[PDB]
Amino acid sequence: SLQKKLKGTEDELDKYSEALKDAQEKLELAEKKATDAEADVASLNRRIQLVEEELDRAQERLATALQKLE
Amino acid sequence: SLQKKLKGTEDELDKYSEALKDAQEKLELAEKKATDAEADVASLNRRIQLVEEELDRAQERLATALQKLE
Amino acid sequence: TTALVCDNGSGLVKAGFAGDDAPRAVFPSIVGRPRHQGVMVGMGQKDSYVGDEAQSKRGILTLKYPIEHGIITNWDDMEKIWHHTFYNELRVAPEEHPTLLTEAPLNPKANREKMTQIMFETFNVPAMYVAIQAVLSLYASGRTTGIVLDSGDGVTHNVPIYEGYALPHAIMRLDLAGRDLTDYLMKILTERGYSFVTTAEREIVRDIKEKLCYVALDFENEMATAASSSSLEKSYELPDGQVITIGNERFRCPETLFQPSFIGMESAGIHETTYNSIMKCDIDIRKDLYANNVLSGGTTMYPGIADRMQKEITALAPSTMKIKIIAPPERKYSVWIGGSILASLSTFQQMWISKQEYDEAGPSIVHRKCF
Ligand SMILES: Nc1ncnc2c1ncn2[C@@H]1O[C@H](COP(=O)(O)OP(=O)(O)O)[C@@H](O)[C@H]1O
Ligand SMILES: [Mg+2]
Repeated sequence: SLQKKLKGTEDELDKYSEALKDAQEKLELAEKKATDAEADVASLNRRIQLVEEELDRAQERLATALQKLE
Repeated sequence: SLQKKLKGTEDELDKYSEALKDAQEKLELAEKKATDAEADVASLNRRIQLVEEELDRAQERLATALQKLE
Repeated sequence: TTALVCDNGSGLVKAGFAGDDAPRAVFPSIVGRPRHQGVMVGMGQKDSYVGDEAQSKRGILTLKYPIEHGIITNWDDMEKIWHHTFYNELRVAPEEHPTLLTEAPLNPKANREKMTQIMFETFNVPAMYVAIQAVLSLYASGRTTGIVLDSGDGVTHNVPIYEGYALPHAIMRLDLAGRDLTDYLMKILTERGYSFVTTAEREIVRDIKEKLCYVALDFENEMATAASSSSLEKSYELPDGQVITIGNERFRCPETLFQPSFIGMESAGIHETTYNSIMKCDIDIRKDLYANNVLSGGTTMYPGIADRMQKEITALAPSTMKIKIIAPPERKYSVWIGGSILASLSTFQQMWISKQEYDEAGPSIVHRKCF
């Protein structure tokens, strides 16, 4: 009577262990992707400020050149 | 006899079930973090390329104004 | 005493006391009734389910929206929702609490008249007032000028304001909103093989749209990219399993706001209506309207909406003008925060509609000196 229940419990335990291993693999992949995205966004946000200041200086020089032209 | 084996099997099943539940919870947490990071980095990719193009046309306008002023 | 601020809105009711920072109670404006017979005896279930409680028993209910586009089409259900809000959620008697209600622009006068009649006679509020959504959103944003865009679930309207002076002749109202987006998402999901018809599955489609959809900066480029790569697919879990996948439909549904021709509407996108509303104003106030473009409402919560809006407006506006878009994180609750700010002002204490004053002036008092 109890042998079938024991076999089912063993099978579901094996399935749970396989699901746990798959979950660990997916978690590791997601963490690696998140770290890569964080590094990329850090570089992007540290170079966008330089781009913004460059364009601001360019437009200020444009304005003063236009004034002198007038 | 068999009763202790079944009790141990049930205890192990509960322990691995709790571990599996924690594994999922951490999996959705990491997935949400990765998705948020990816969305942010893509949005500011679009922002940084548009800003760079703005800088490019600003430089072109400045050069044209400089030669006109000369 | 203290003032009570309510916001019927459309599809979501958010109410709370004046002077607070966030609404105390938020729940959908849904009333449901059981369409089956029921076999258990002695259960004693009530006739109708209202508010968030009806969402927990969605499987045996039919859901009806008393508000279609700003206007109220069913009044018994609206009274039920108001009673629920006043009693079950806040547990406050409205006999000693002034109520500030919120109304969209360009609406029939009968709506305001019946709203005030129900508030004064059915609930016996000591005083009340009706205010426009856009003005209160501007209050919450901290600005004093700037054209504001409010896109909720029922209606989308633009109200330009300069130095505290509204411009009624430049107010544009469009009926394209979140509900039409959900309907188009239903119409487009059938292409892949997923069919949603029942009103209970309307909430499932709405949840998919809220949690998965995003706005594409370029439409043709994104369509070309998704036609080759498989990086845009994301999976969703239905309430019973049966995981589904969605591809192009991720960004095609929000594109209806910029391409109303998808659902057959004649009007143009919000990016063009905003520019037209700005151009309908004078020539000396356009700088501040360009530089103080305010967005609020639930439908505005799409990721990437601000970038696309700014790109389109800059493509339309002159290259000299600086284009800025204000998208605060708490866009959805902007109207309620503005209402809480307004109802707490000292100078607002003499702009209420009193009980005896309403009795003397009749239901049509709303359009008089007291607004
Ligand atoms: N995070 C979100 N992403 C996308 N859409 C959302 C989000 N939150 C809410 N919405 C949409 O906004 C609508 C709610 O708008 P709401 O603020 O109630 O407008 P109103 O106050 O005019 O009734 C919902 O129908 C929903 O589709
Ligand atoms: Mg609203």
